[PDB]
Amino acid sequence: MIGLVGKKVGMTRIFTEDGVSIPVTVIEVEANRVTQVKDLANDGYRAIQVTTGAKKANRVTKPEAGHFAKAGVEAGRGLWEFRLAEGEEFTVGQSISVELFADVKKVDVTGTSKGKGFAGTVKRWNFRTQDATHGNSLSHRVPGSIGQNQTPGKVFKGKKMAGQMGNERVTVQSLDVVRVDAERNLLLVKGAVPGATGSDLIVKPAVKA
Amino acid sequence: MKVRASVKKLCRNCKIVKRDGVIRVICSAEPKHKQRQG
Amino acid sequence: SRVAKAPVVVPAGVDVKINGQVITIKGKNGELTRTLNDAVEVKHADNTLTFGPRDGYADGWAQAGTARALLNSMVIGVTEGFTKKLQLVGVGYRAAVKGNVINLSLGFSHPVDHQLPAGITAECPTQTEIVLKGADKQVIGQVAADLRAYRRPEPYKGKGVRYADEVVRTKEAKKK
Amino acid sequence: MKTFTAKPETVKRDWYVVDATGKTLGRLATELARRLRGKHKAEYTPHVDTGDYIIVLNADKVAVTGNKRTDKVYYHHTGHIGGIKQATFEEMIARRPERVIEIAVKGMLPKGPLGRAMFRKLKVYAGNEHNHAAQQPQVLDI
RNA sequence: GUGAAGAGGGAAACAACCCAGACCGCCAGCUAAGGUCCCAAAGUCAUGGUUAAGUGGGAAACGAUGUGGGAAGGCCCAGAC
RNA sequence: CGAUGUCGGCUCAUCACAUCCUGGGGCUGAAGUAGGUCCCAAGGGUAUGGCUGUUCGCCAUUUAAAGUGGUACGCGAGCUG
RNA sequence: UGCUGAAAGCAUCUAAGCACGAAACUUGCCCCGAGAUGAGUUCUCCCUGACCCUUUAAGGGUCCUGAAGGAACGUUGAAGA
Repeated sequence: MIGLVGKKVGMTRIFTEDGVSIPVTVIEVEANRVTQVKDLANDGYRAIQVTTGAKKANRVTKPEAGHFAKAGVEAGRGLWEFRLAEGEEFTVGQSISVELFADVKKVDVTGTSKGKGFAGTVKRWNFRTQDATHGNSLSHRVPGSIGQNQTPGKVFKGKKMAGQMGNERVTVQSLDVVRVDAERNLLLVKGAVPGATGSDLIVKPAVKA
Repeated sequence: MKVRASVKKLCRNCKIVKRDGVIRVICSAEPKHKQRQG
Repeated sequence: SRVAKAPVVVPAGVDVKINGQVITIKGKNGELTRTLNDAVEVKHADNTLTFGPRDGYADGWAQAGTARALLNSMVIGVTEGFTKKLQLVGVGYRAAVKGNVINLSLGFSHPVDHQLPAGITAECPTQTEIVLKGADKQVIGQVAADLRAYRRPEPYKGKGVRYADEVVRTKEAKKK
Repeated sequence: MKTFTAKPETVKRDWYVVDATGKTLGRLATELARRLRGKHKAEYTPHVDTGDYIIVLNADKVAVTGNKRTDKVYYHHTGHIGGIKQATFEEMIARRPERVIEIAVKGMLPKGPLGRAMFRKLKVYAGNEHNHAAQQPQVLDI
């Protein structure tokens, strides 16, 4: 399933006559250019190569510019090859936008997680702290639940440590479509989207039945 | 049902049958006496 | 190992054609069966059959004692086939045939809606009788054993799919 | 005089192929390992390479004795908490038939990397053909 | 009796148990226990019987027409399961 | 004997199955709703307070389970006294 | 849960021959992942050079000419000890 690459902006409310204000996450679409169209020549597969919107491209390298010359005359953002499924997906006719959401009402959104620095355990991993009461000092928030006794000898991922977390691929599947307008190029969903304003938000309709 | 650990040949309508490595009780007159293993 | 001695006997309505391991048999049940004598060898005498062991295959008369039954079951299979014995009990319960798809209503959320194997027909002469049609004695018994397994017969109600048999598994009530 | 001490400049490479039709896995894998080690060419040294390159023509044509398709459990583990991962010939042969002999020789070859030095000379294929017609592998018998 | 104060080959392990006693060198051979599938060297050993349990290579009551070989007993060619 | 600091608690799980809740099959003196209760299985799931150092035992109130157990009878270069 | 069926006329899910199926599980989804040394694929971009010496089938020197690109050095941040 092709992703539409919507970018993060913010949340709004939209109301109904029963006074319910209906908070919804906002995404404004610009859609794909389509820049290769692969069919059969490499490993029998079909793939679109989408390219999103436009960019200033003020310092691009020749390895990028020689590809922009065969893609068109205006330089887009990203790449995303997007492999197509047999009898399920097509590249033929007009290129597609928000008609992906005309009857499918659950979606998935890939993005990039925020940087947690030290990360730790008692916030990120739902662990309890030690209390500063009863004359207790020196170890209140310091991790140390790592063994017994000599029996463990090797460590599994149910044990948690400090170290850099964030700045990698993260995906959410909690989102429900509340309003779509193809003439306003607008998608409104219930629930929140990961990471920072701008970014990418790859956004595609759900494949779970 | 039960398995217990041993089987008896208590009536004439019971014959006791070994199928696919296991011995079992079946009685067409009384399902109360179904038993596995022996 | 006594049954490999048997003459088997065949009706006039079968011509019994043979070439090496391949036996070709046909009759008025719409079937043209090609069955194999690969591990054992059979000899025909126009009305009777004799089986025996092959070179490089199992010794004695045991694997031959099975081969007679399968050939008899196919001589029957191509001439007239096998008779009905599967039944349904319960009011509003219904068996139905939708081409290669079968239906069985048992008071539940969906009517089975299952699709038949290769080489078998289903028929319902009344909504509580189930007949399976073909030439293979196995598929017409295997599909009945897969069909009877849906919800299984109820103890006091007696309801569900049953066989014609003098034994009773329906239970009677007790005083409290 | 001393017995033959091998120099690393002695090394030689030739290509072979063997048909798997109806053959029992262990009676093929043991014969394969003996030719893989180079016992027809060079011996009396683990200090120098002795092996020759050999193709198993079609892995889907292999068999096992009696009921042994259900035999063995192929246990392995390293971590991700407890639980031993198990396999069966009946689950390999319909997925990738090349796999059943790729695992078989691993107890027949010596030690650690000394057996791996011969495992680099092994090829297995499925589908009645291979990719090495330019190496001209010579046919083995029987 | 060995070991305590006796090394070596074997029982992959194992003072002692098995075998056998230690000067040193062998571009030697014959024997001991033990081994002869394969890491791992020497029988993919031969002959006959046993055997579906991977038992062999951890385990009892009991049960099944488990199953090889036998004799005595009943049922029996005028006739038996 | 040139020191594997003493009981329970908190933190923290993790393995077993003679399975507690979940599933699969069944007999019932199971007509139905409940109940009694035995094979098969380790994917997912199994309570807090009072006096009391006490976990526990007793009690109060709650469960789908508050299951029966192993972990130096799981707790100090981790804590309280 | 099993069908057709022998060895053991019958009987049998098994011997020859072939089916159903669990909250479990492989693919499917979501994320990682070719040091997968078995290191796979494909597209976009670039460079079209000589000489001296020697105990040299190899080293030590000099000059022409350095692409595509990368980094330092900066102004710092959605990234950070």
